[PDB]
Amino acid sequence: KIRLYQFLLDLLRSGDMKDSIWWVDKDKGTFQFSSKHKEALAHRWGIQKGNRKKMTYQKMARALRNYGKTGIIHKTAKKKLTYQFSGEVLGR
DNA sequence: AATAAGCGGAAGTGGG
DNA sequence: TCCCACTTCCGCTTA
Ligand code: NA
Repeated sequence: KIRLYQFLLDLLRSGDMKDSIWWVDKDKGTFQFSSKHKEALAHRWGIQKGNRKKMTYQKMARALRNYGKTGIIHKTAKKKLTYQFSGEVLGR
């Protein structure tokens, strides 16, 4: 099954949910979710995974928090809804 | 207060 | 057995 970081990188590459997520500085791997439209993207993540419950942005961000300990995706301090893929993730 | 978001421990579920 | 990669639940904190 696809991993969350790959789902997000794939969305950013395809542009299929451009009103829910976008690059801020793609060379640095920084991206941001839409305050008003992030739930639609969270719903899609849960459906792609086949999870029992409806996925929410909060539960998705809880998963993203675990990536911050390992560095796969860092949450930018002093900003809202803004994250940064590691260099390794961006290399493919 | 209402709303939004951050924070994160702990326990539950998948698939090895 | 026991870790993976989240998911779900709960509650406190900050804005
Ligand atoms: Na536990």
